[PDB]
Amino acid sequence: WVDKYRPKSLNALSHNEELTNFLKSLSDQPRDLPHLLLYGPNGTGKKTRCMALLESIFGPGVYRLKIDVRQFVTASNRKLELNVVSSPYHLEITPSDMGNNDRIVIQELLKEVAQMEQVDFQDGLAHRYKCVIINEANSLTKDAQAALRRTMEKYSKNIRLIMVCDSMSPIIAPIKSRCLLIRCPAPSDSEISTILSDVVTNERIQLETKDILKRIAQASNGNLRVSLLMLESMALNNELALKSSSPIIKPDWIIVIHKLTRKIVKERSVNSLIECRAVLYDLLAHCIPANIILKELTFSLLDVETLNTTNKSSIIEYSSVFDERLSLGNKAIFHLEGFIAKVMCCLD
Amino acid sequence: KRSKENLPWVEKYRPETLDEVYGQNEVITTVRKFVDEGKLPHLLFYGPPGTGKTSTIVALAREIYGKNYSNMVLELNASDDRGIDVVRNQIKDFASTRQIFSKGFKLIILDEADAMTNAAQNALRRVIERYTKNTRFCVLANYAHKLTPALLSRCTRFRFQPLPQEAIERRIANVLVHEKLKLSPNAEKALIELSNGDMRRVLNVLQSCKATLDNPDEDEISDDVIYECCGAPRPSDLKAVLKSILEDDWGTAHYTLNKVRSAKGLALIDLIEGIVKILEDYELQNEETRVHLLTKLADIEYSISKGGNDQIQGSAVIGAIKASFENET
Amino acid sequence: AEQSLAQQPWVEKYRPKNLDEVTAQDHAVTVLKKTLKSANLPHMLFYGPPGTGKTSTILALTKELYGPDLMKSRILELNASDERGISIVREKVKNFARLTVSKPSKHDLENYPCPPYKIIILDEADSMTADAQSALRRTMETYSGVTRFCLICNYVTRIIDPLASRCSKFRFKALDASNAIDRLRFISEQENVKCDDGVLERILDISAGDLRRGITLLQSASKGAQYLGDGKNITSTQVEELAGVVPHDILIEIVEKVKSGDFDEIKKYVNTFMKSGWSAASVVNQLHEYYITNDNFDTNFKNQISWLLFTTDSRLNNGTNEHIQLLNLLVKISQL
Amino acid sequence: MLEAKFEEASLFKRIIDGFKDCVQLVNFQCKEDGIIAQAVDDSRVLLVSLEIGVEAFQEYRCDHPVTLGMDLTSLSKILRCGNNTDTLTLIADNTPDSIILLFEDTKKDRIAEYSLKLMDIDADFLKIEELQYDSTLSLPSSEFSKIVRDLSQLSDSINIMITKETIKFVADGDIGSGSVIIKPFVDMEHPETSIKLEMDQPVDLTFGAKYLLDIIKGSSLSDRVGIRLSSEAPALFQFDLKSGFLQFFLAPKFNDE
Amino acid sequence: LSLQLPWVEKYRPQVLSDIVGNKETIDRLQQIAKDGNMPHMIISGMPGIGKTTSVHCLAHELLGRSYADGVLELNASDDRGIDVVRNQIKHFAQKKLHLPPGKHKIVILDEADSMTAGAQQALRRTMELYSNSTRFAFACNQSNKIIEPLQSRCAILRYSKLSDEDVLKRLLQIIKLEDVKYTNDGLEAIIFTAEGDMRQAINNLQSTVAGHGLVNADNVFKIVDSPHPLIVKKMLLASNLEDSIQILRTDLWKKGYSSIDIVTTSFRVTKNLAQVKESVRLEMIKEIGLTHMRILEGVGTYLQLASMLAKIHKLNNK
Ligand SMILES: Nc1ncnc2c1ncn2[C@@H]1O[C@H](COP(=O)(O)OP(=O)(O)OP(O)(O)=S)[C@@H](O)[C@H]1O
Ligand SMILES: Nc1ncnc2c1ncn2[C@@H]1O[C@H](COP(=O)(O)OP(=O)(O)OP(O)(O)=S)[C@@H](O)[C@H]1O
Ligand SMILES: Nc1ncnc2c1ncn2[C@@H]1O[C@H](COP(=O)(O)OP(=O)(O)OP(O)(O)=S)[C@@H](O)[C@H]1O
Ligand SMILES: Nc1ncnc2c1ncn2[C@@H]1O[C@H](COP(=O)(O)OP(=O)(O)O)[C@@H](O)[C@H]1O
Ligand SMILES: [Mg+2]
Ligand SMILES: [Mg+2]
Ligand SMILES: [Mg+2]
Repeated sequence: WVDKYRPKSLNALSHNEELTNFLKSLSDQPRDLPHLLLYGPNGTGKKTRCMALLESIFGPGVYRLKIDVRQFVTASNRKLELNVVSSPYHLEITPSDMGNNDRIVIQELLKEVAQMEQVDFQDGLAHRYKCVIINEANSLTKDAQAALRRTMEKYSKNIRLIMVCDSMSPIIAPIKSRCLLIRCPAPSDSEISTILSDVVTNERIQLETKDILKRIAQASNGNLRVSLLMLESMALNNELALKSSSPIIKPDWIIVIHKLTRKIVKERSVNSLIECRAVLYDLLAHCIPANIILKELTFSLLDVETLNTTNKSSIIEYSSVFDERLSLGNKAIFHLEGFIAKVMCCLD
Repeated sequence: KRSKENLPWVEKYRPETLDEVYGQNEVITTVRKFVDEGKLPHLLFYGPPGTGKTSTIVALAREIYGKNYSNMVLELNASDDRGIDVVRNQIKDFASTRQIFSKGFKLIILDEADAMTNAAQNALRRVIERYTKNTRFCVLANYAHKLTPALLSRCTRFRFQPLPQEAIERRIANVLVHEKLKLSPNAEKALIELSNGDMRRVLNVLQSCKATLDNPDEDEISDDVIYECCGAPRPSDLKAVLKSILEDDWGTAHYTLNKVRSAKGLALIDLIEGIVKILEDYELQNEETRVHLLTKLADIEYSISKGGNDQIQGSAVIGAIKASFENET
Repeated sequence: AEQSLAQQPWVEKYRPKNLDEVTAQDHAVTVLKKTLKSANLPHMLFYGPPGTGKTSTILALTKELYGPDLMKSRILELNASDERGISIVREKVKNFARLTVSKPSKHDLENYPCPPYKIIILDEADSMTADAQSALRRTMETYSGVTRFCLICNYVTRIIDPLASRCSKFRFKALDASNAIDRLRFISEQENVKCDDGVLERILDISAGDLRRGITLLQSASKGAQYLGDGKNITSTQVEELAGVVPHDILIEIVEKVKSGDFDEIKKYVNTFMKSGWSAASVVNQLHEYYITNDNFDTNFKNQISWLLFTTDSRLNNGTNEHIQLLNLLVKISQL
Repeated sequence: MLEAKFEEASLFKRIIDGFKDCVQLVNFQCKEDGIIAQAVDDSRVLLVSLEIGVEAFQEYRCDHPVTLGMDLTSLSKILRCGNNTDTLTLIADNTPDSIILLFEDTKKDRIAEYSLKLMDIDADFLKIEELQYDSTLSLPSSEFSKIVRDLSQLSDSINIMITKETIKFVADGDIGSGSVIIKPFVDMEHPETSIKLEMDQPVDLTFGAKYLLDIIKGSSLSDRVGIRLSSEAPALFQFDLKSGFLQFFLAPKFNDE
Repeated sequence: LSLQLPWVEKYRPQVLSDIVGNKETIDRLQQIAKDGNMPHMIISGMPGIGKTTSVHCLAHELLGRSYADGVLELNASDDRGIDVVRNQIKHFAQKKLHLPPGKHKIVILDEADSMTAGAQQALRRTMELYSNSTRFAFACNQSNKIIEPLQSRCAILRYSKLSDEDVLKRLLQIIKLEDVKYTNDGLEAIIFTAEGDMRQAINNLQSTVAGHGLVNADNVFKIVDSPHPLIVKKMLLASNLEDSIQILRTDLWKKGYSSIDIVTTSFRVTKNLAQVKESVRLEMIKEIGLTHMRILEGVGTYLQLASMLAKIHKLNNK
């Protein structure tokens, strides 16, 4: 299972030994740990390594978390509410929840936790800094990013900012500079296969040989969490018996995107474009990020073999163009429909 | 403690009267004849930043009433609230009553009225002409499109042309008279060309080169001191870089660019402008060259405005110049 | 105090405290030091690349001008956390500017030269709106005898045109391995870092136009070296491995795939490369460096590849997907 | 130095409450004669001028003339956080800096020392009240307040007309009009209810209603309001204090006709 | 210290005959004034043609001495919300006044395009019910901003721009009344720079007269600064890129014009460029808008306008 078998220290990380050694090096002198920024592919194991370093530098009681609710108010009467995952040694925020009010949340909560200090008994007040974890920092707004970058050096003996994000590109240069940059490479096939082997020997699933885990690792593209989840779903559907002949369970949206690519490559007409717009509406309406839709659609289109070199080249060019346009707009369908129309005009 | 010598040169040399406002002769003369004849209609000053608008209107307010101008003259700059609820109460009450000290027409100076909402200007549109025989309005602005056409029509338009070379030279001479200092002729030409009409940049870089002398009483401000104070590229190495880009190959051109931009710590944004200004004089025997030469350079400048990289943009400038100087052959 | 400055990263541990420790911009610190003896301090506008010394030199100038006692009562600082809106810049900034300078104590008056004006510093003015900067104009203009403004920014274009004339401009030049190696040498000697002969040059070349990144890089390298306890020196490979710098061998492999290959092979290799964590900006920078510094290609290839790399960088700077942009760049550079 | 110890506490509060919401920034000049002040309205229409001698102060000590500029909002904030039973002392150092308001109770030791940072107001000290007025009058504050706040409900302008032994307040608006005509008469049993009038020329001139409603707020200080009117001159509304006086200089509204 | 009234106000017509605007509508208003049965009317047109002065002379001639109590004019300075239009306008509508037989009470709502829709909605019935005593008269600049019922109840009266003949006639009248030395070339230049604006023409006349005394082409072209949109229209129609660039440099940039104003004026000129086709107009507008977006981010140098002109020339030439 995903949540059950997870390392809870630095001596238990069983992949990317170089990154583990670097983390142990950063965990020797805690009082001199600068701000950290983890970047790498999705589902690489960034939050678990963060909470493992946090346990290595603090006591082992950092894993007991609790959710709290904080209510802020903007310039107007519109009251906003946020959830904070607090622990007696740190606090985790997801500022991406608020649409365009992140600048208020940051400049309020970070300042509040920076001014005062932490008191708790577990010799009444003397303690070290407090840690703030920021999930999905790549989605931060530019003004919120400026506020967060400025609330780093003013109060440095109290707050240590450990941010994590994939696709580090939407991070302004000052934040990229004033903090340490740690990369988290996806584990190799020989290591994710060992992870799966440990899971299958611990959960007692009936497998024939080691080729099933290899196929799972090859299908997951390197994503550890998705591989574990697909393995669990295969074990559930196959009734506690994994065999060499099992259909790889692709998520529903992957199958929808594949059917969309088939519809695109088969019929190049505006009548098909109407159904394409309908499918994109049904996909976006069910909480799917438009950039992920675009990436999957483009890669599945390049996967199509009946297209020559020039078609795939113009396709990747239009995809780069509409991906640039996607990060500068709000109505994502307005760009997705245009990209589909462009690929239809390109194919014929 | 506090005295006139502590103020920066931007404000220390503020023109007290209209006689100390050079350059805009054709507007100062008309304004002086206005105040002499006795008639002064609603004025609208429109000019680039740092030309003399606020100084001219303050000198006019001093000349009309007296040495105490901010007594019976109202002044609404961008620091005060100028909503519709303000033009309703405050401006109307000021324009509907008499003065407290003397018997004359009242003056209202709406400085930087381009930062007013459309509703505020529409409300002012009628109060500006309902009370004419008692008050006069003076609208100062830099962007003549923010004002509605109605308010723009009711006021006499006076444009403040950028300061020509002679006016800035006279002002430099007057400043060098009061402050013990010496300035070179070629340094004067470089300062004039760097001014771009801005009278404030002149005094700023002048104070800078005076401070960077270590003895501002004997040594003269050469062109190198001025070029160093603002970090602007000298025409010499600028033309050298342009020639090396146009003639030499790729490796040595990139090498000389990285050597010139690292000898004094220049910026690519200034090198682009300098190369454009130097190269606008060439006689290209085709129209397709200049089109690309401008388009690619403008794209690179807009990308620099966001600060993506530092060397990729330099090689992009080199490539744009080289590819544009290819349809000629 | 001293134990407090010991318990903080090297960025804040070696932040310059006076106008003499900032050894990067000799053109501006000269004016700022000459201002000390005089009293005509103009409205300042520091602008330049990130991590250069602006916020670290304005504080040093303030400390040297007023002193640790009057500093907390004679300056106002609006950097990013305060609500800098039109209403705030109309009310609070104006109230503090149109305010009487405090009485300097005999100790401060005797030791530090106290000028007859306060200081309002608006740090990172590129985040303010246009109306706020427009309102700042006359507020900074009329109270010029008791208040002087100091703006700081990374992009001068973001500031409106009128404020670009009132303030005196000061461009902070970038920090390469030529005029910033002395500070890094001094810090490495003060921290007893067993550096190699020319690793500092590589550290400064990695942090193009930035020093704070180089400082934290050296700190992390020294920490990783001390963890092992071997006491040996740090190599250039050791520091470039953790600086995000992509290894040279896999870069040569990338170039070999570009020199010849169909769409499918390049796509597969790009996917395999993106499987690992590599910042697309660094990969684009290294590809550009390798292709430009080379002399094996033709000018008709060099101009096109420069334009393509510039377009890819402009795309990546808007916070887009790294995988799609890198794949498009590699396909377009292979098309030539 | 400057030390001004009042006899009571609510005296300065009631004094400031006269022009609380009428002016924003004032500048007190303290000399050996007493505290003087004059401040212009935001719209530059009326001017408040206050003079308080050394009679209302329990103790007064001022060596050289000092000027102290300050806003009225923060001053009212400081006066509100003081209990009305203490003793108030204004304190200023050698050079003009943050003024020190000190509240000291008379029974228990309660030292409330508040500071107020001065504003840098341009010292354009004005000299009015030397102009010979055409008409002078004096009448109880209650009657003036009643008349003005009754006429303010019908219009925004009020025409005052002083004719031969006649005072006329005329309000003309949209829903209707109103005219209050009074005559000078003096009583022996009640010398405070008498209305006095000394004229040289009949004077007819208009004012706004908002400024009159803001001026009549000062009726809580005295009971006999004096009104001095003159053509081409600001109308003088004077309230006589026990030590000095508070005078509003209002600007008349001209007529297009 | 006496300040003489401006030539725009000192010579403001107080008689409906002195209006030199559209002859047909002015004659209609004249006949209505001589008769008295004035119906609700909306007057709209270009800024500075004489709408407000026309309706004011109409009211003064219709009510004469009763103008003090018969007319209730509400401008943009006065409040025009729902509260006032429901209370004060209604109370003035039912105000019993004994006027001459063929006369009526008039309500002058100037700048009608600035009122809220709810105000006009509430005003509909208040105007329709008391037609026997109240005759509203709206005077705005954009008739589209008025709601449909209010506009339909009243009789619309459009106003066109003043032709050069009317402007020259009024200018000659002013010169004859003011005893000023003038030449034909100066008056033609004033009319050309007036872009059909009576107030602007009179203001420029007074300016040049007080500035130089003699109204000649040199003086006006010296201190009137010939209109902006014409230079921009001339710039966008050059044959080669070099001529358009030289025009932009000498006439626009060197004379101290902000880049944002040049971009906005070029957009507005291309909006009404009837010479070139539709697709080329749309593409030019798209490129001008791209340049506008680039200007609004702060970067507004000469290079951006030069590249904009280069793109327009590349588009129009192929
Ligand atoms: N014509 C001029 N002659 C002499 N000095 C001038 C002139 N114009 C500007 N200056 C100098 O520039 C300073 C500021 O000029 P201002 O008139 O205040 O600028 P401005 O016209 O208000 O333009 P803005 O408001 O920044 S858009 C003055 O105090 C002078 O030192
Ligand atoms: N010129 C310099 N001289 C010495 N140390 C410097 C210099 N510039 C940067 N540093 C070091 O780098 C740290 C960061 O410098 P800062 O001035 O705070 O950065 P910055 O100029 O504010 O860049 P920003 O905030 O992104 S615009 C300092 O505390 C020093 O340790
Ligand atoms: N036809 C005209 N004949 C004579 N003078 C005119 C004429 N039209 C306008 N004027 C002059 O213009 C001024 C009055 O114009 P207005 O009525 O204010 O213009 P408008 O029609 O109201 O347009 P607005 O309100 O400014 S948008 C006076 O100075 C008149 O002398
Ligand atoms: N060293 C490891 N050993 C076993 N499982 C691991 C290891 N690293 C990561 N995982 C798996 O990764 C999953 C959590 O992924 P997560 O950290 O949420 O991804 P992301 O870093 O994108 O947030 C856990 O279920 C855990 O089983
Ligand atoms: Mg100005
Ligand atoms: Mg900074
Ligand atoms: Mg009108």
